[PDB]
Amino acid sequence: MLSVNEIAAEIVEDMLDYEEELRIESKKLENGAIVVDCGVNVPGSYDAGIMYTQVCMGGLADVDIVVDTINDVPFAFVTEYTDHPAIACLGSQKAGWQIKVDKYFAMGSGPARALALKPKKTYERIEYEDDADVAVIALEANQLPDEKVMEFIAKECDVDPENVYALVAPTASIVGSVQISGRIVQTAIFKMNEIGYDPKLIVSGAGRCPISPILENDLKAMGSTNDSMMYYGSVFLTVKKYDEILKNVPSCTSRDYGKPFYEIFKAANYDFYKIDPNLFAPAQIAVNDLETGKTYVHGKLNAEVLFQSYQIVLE
Amino acid sequence: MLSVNEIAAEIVEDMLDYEEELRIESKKLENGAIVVDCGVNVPGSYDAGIMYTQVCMGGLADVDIVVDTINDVPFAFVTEYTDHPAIACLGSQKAGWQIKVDKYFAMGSGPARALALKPKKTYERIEYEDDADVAVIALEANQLPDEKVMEFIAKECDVDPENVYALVAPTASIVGSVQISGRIVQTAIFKMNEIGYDPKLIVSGAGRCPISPILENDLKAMGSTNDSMMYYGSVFLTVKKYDEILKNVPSCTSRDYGKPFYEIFKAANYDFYKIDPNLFAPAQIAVNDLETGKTYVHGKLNAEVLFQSYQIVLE
Amino acid sequence: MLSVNEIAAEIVEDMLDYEEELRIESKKLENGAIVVDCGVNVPGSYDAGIMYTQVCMGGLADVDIVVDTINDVPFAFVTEYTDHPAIACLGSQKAGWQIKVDKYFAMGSGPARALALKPKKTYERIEYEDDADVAVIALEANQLPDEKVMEFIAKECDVDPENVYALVAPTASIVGSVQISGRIVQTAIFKMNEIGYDPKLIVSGAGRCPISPILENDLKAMGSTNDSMMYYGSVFLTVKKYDEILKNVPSCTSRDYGKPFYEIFKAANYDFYKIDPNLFAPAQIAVNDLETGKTYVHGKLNAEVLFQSYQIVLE
Repeated sequence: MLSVNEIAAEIVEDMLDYEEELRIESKKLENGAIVVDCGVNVPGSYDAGIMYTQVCMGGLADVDIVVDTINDVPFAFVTEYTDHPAIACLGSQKAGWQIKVDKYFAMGSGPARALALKPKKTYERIEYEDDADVAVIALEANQLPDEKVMEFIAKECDVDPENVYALVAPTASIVGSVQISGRIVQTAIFKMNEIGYDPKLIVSGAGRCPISPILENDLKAMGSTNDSMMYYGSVFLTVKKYDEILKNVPSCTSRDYGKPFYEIFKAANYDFYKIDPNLFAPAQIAVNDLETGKTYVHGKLNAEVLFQSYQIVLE
Repeated sequence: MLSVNEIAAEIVEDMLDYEEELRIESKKLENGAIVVDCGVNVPGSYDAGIMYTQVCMGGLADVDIVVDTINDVPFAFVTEYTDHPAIACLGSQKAGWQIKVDKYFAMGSGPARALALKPKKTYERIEYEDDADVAVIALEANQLPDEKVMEFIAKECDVDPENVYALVAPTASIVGSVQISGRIVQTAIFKMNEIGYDPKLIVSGAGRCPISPILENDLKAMGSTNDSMMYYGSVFLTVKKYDEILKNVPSCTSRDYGKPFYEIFKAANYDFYKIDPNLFAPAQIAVNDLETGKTYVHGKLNAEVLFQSYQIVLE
Repeated sequence: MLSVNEIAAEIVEDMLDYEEELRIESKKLENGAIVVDCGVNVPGSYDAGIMYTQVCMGGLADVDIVVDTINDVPFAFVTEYTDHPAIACLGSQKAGWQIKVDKYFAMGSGPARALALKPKKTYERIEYEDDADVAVIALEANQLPDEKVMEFIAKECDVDPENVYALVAPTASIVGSVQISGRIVQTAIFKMNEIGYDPKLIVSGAGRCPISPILENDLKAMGSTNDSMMYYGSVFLTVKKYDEILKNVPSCTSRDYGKPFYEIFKAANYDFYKIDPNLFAPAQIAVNDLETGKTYVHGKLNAEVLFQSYQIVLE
């Protein structure tokens, strides 16, 4: 068995060895839980961003940064791949756990999900459950969790609070930008399962996605980081059997596609904050069908929307 | 001295530590030989593909995967380089050892070739021979070799069978796609030597090549993996002294160039050749000549043929 | 505290463990100094080039090579990033120490600069000084340093000569090409400071730059290596507050921009005092401002001049 919590815990332990290099800071709480600040009150780093992503993917993925250009403008990009996309992306990475402890709220991502079984149906659909006595969660938040939050996470995971780790970074931070574009494979996997395709048919996935510049607040960053994937995220996927339904994976097949997501979200304040869930999806995919030996291409890139998203100013 | 077998054996031991993660499986045979299935009865993985390639290159190259686009369509790519091209590519990686042990027949690649001296003339040309008590062979085949096959390989290498490793993957597998695109440097070096250029004059080489989707059988995969290098593989090379003959390195200088190789292979009826041997060659090269300080560029990319080879289906 | 000397010493120790593989040679002098030839009387290698660069950047950066294309022609590229740009690039990588010991001339880069404080004002500007009893220097020289040269470096750094390491390569070598394209982030950071922008405001930098072919002598190589960055070097940087003056970062804003540096230098009668110092600068930058959330783009790529510089011969 592959234990996403045990594998990710090793990477957290590595982060703990290089805190200053990585520009992160941890604290051991009075109940023994370890809270790793990756960008709330510290700058974080590109490499902290990478490691946060690897942790989110339960250590079952390759994640690297390469610098390249869009229409000549240079950006850092995530390039990543995994041969365990159902476990890495659905059973671990997806921010699928609503943590609510009195007044704290955060969406939880990462290996701890596979212990708490959050949400229940995901683990049934992918046929995975972790068995570990360590739990590792990643939180996107502008506040660090305290002893009571960590206690709750540990009880939900059936682990002692001394054996729980949390990585935390806000949306608008380097680690936020890296870890969100680092979801490019996930967006594909999750959208495929959402439209009815069995994620157990997915053999592997490989993805490229620009890392958003850091915008001036968490709400703008929510927009540009989602946009990295929706307008400029590319995925090569391998599956056992193709289904024609996969034409509906790309975000351009959503009624809500066309503007930066920040603009979509602002416009929705006037309609009960409702937005097509299918919008959250990769820009372009190629699907290599093992049955027929054909590779079906769907979607499109959109540098023009991306540059609006990114608040690019040209001369 | 650099021992391609000893260096590669360290890589194989690493594979053995991460079998489940890499989606491979090994067996230690009665005679002690270690046989590592990388894609016959197991899925393998992008990372097993990289390690298989590193092993073929006698651990004397860098091999990585980077996601990128061809006419907007995303693919995984091999990016690779080596400062021992003669030894890594000709003395090791090239599939130059025909293994036929009555019923079992495979083409053998990798460091074992440098103990068995297969073929003889290669090792005289590059002035290399390995001295090691361990042998590592990579087999492109759809069956795992038994005690008798490994005893044959051991004997040819003058190594006890308990000190022999074999990596095995079929042509149509992820390891097959990665490892064959991984020969991008090798194809250039091999073609250079074939047209009479002394490979001992080659200082280093760096290459990029897309990783073929997996087609529906080994025969179709033979075509598309080869096409990756012939129609879309690029190599930057450094040489001590340039020769005008190097203009005939690229595949497009062959009389047989122009159709997906599968069509070429079963359009002159055969199961080889006359097919022009010179066809097996990189698409495009830049050769930096240390003597004159100039860099000569030859060849061209053909995405149109690659997309045919790859059985791409656009909307 | 981050000690650039102690961190870089670990990398040098890793180089010493793989000399034959990296094609380098070291010698321990009679005073105990360790001189590592990366390219004077040995070929060096792509990997020795990467480690040389990592050392120049005090172990505080990531540096990798990818193969990609410029107008179809393949080159090896450096991709790199750092979350300590002031220390890694100003405090360490910049070749800011002029060494003259009798008739021996060398340019000193890397972590020993942060002990000798060469030049004084840089360390005041970035508010960094190292404390280490090991010194690590990188020398761009066409001759290996002897006992007397190493004694001078040791005394300037207040270290015992037995605790000094030097890496050495000439401009025209693979290491020299890799390491100079390896200065792509540095050239942006240095240029910023030179035009009056406080390097303490710079959060991080990421850059890409092609690696020059090796030209026929050090003079030519000085030209093509510089041109790599000036004509085809791209950087994405993040800063605390923008300043309109950053429009003047790219080389194209220099009065001397436009032809290969070798031609500029010849036309100046080999006198840098006759060349605009603001020429030494990246080709194109994108500057993400944390204050406004905007990303400002400046500069341009120039493949035509690059290909002249590189002494490219097309068919």
